[PDB]
Amino acid sequence: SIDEYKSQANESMANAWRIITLPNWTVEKRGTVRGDVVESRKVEGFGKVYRFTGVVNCPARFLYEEFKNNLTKLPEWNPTILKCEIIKEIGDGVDLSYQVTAGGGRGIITPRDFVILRRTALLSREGRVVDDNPHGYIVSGVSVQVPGYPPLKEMVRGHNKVGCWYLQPRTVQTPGGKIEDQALFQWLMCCDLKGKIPQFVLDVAFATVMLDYIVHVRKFVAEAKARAEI
Repeated sequence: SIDEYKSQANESMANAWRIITLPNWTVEKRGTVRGDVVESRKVEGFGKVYRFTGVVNCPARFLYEEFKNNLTKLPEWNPTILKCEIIKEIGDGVDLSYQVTAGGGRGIITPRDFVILRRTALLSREGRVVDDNPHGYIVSGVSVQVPGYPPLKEMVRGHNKVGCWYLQPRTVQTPGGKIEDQALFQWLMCCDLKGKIPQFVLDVAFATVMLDYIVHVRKFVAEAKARAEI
């Protein structure tokens, strides 16, 4: 039934918004760009969740549209994304997707495929879905079993317990006096790694996988600004 999936995605978006806005994180790794940090925390009945925080020089809305509507275009500008299909679109910004990723953590996170149920909504500062003027833009994700899209014997089927892109609009003033649209880019990740790989190893790998990803996001943004798309 469709509604079993609609409920799973709304529940997943709320879990993600609530988690990503929780206080008191543990800094795992810092990034090259001032402000970039991958933090972590223990979350009841999830485990050790991870969060990248960083500032992106583009309207939050624009990044939101790219994730929502151009998911299949991700492999073109992000080499860590091998494949991106939209399996089904099921209403209220909800959809199923099949994603294939490449290796990370210099050999720890092997190439994995994913069956993702997403929720796409504009959230208020209270976490209610609004139609305009939002505190942030959410693109949630959670792994689901979809018949016809089973695990391949030749690839690890990864499991996203909870995740999201949480993008907050930020109009800043530049050194040259100009007023411009920017975005607070937050990324939640709770990927269960099958087997018993000791936690200190995973902390380095997940943090690396995240900091590596943001290099391409900024390349996508810089190019989009040059083609005056933003």
